[PDB]
Amino acid sequence: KVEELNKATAAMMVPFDSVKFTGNYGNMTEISYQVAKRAAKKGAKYYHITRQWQENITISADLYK
Amino acid sequence: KVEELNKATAAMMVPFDSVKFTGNYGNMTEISYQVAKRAAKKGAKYYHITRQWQERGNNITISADLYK
Ligand SMILES: [Cl-]
Repeated sequence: KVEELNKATAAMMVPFDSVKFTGNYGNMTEISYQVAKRAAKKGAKYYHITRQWQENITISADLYK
Repeated sequence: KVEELNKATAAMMVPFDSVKFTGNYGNMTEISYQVAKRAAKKGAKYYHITRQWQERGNNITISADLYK
């Protein structure tokens, strides 16, 4: 129920917070799950991932009501 | 159809090729679709993402190993 917006949708909206974290994830479904979990913890209904870095991976996503 | 593998599954398999490209991210669903399409064009049944860089929140550079 906590879903990722595409950039065109997110661009029209105002985020209330963001999440930023690092970890070792099996695939893109797992990355999305990890973001969604942190998003849901913060009361977001949606998110949009804004950064993905190599180093494990580091991910940053904006959160939306 | 073409399926994404997780790390442990891919680790036991041997890829035959990879895809590497840069394009519009959109969201994970949309980028996964782009990877799957390129995998399908090369004859793969599975892929595993090996690298990803999204550093300025527009484009993403990705690579993926391909498997039969
Ligand atoms: Cl795994």
